[PDB]
Formats: sequence, C-alpha cells, structure tokens
Amino acid sequence: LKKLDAGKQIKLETTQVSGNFGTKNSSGQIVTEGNSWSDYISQIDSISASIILDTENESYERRVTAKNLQDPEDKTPELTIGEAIEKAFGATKKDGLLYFNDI
Amino acid sequence: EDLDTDNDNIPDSYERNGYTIKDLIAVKWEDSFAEQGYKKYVSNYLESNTAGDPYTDYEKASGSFDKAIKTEARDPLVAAYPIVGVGMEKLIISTN
Amino acid sequence: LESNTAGDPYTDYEKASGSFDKAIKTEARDPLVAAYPIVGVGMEKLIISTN
Ligand SMILES: [Ca+2]
Ligand SMILES: [Ca+2]
Repeated sequence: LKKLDAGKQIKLETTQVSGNFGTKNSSGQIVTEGNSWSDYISQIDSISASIILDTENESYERRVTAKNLQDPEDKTPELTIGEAIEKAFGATKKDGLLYFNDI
Repeated sequence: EDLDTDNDNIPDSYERNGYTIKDLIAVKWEDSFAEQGYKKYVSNYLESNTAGDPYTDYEKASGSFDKAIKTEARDPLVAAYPIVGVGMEKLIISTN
Repeated sequence: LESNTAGDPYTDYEKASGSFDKAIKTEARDPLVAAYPIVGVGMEKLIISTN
C-alpha cells in the first residue's frame, strides 16, 4: 500500500480471453457455441503483425497477414507498412498522406 | 512406380527417393529446387503419419495445418510436439 | 442479396408470410422491422432494513 503513495501505478494485466464467434449453419441459423476464438488465436498471431491506433478518444488494434519471404510456398500477397495501415483501419488517401476521417 | 500405399497423398517412390511440395502437390526432388528455398522431405511410405504425431506426412510438408507450428516440424520426421514444464519465479515462505 | 434482410434469424419470406411463432408482433412481419425482444427489469417495491 506504501508503493502506491510513491506513485507507482497498479496494472490490470488480463491474459487469455476465452469466447465465441458466430457462424452461419446449414439451416440459416447463426450459432455461437462451439466456435471458440481461442482455437484460431494461436494461428493468427503466428502469421501477422500487430497494429494499434491511439486516436485519443478510443484505441483500435488490428491483425494483418504477413508474407515471410523465406517461404516460396506462401502465396500470400505482399504489403508495405503504409499499405497495411489503410486496409487495417479503412483509411483514405486524400493526397498520398493517409487520413482516418480527417486525421 | 507412381502409386501410394499408405495413402498419405505421397507416392512411394517420392517418399523413398525424395520430394518437396509445390503448389500443394507432391513433385519429385531436384537439387536446383533448393535455390528458391524449398526443402527436401523424405518419409515412410508405410505410415500415414511417419513422425507419429496426429498430422500426416503430407500435411507436415504442405504446411496446411495450425500455422503456429514451428517450421522445422514441417519435416515429416520432426514430430510436432508441445513440451511444457512449469517454472518458478517467486518463492515466499511465511508462518500464518 | 440477403437471406434475412432485417438480420433476425427469420428470412424475408417467413416474415411477410407470417409462418413462424405467431406471438410475434405483426409489424415485425415487415422484412425491415426486425423481430426483437427488448427486455428490461423494472422495480415495484423498495424495502430497506437493518437485520
Ligand atoms: Ca508416409
Ligand atoms: Ca505414401
């Protein structure tokens, strides 16, 4: 409790976030149960980069597939950083500069 | 000499002599192939999964599984395997 | 271009046809008026004690 008075900050670390997504069943019925995100989480983080936006009222984080030039059998497209950003946040090119809405 | 016994989608002469994966089909091994960056795979044509893990020799070389798998485990002889121990960081002793 | 235009589990046909759970309010038969239960919990009695 004395480490708070010196002004050190309490961190709220939150690990694994088990949950579900919604698929379209063969009867037009959206189902949530059995569709564990944590199944695909391990995959995506492996082949991707992590992109975050500050936007000082609310933050946005995205994941985008990378190429890994050292594999010939990965026929995934290749992206420069600036190219990734505009697709990861729906950004626009007003003048070649990238704009979020007007930022 | 172009027939698959273990049905792993890899003909026996390929598995026995040498093969890599191109466009997700099994083609035979050439030494000029290593230039672009392919790897030389060779496995047991008498076993669905040569390494013994739940993934077949095809799947391993193809890379068509859980992509978080370390790349060396794509070799049908390097078994995909999670090795987990529990380490300790803080040691607190008390009398309460 | 959509199985269920409104987004609810019922298809645009089913909505207009009225061939579903008949307790659905009739305006929700319009494939644009989403069938939707909106439930809050109200309070009637407020008792405060020290026990
Ligand atoms: Ca085999
Ligand atoms: Ca075989």
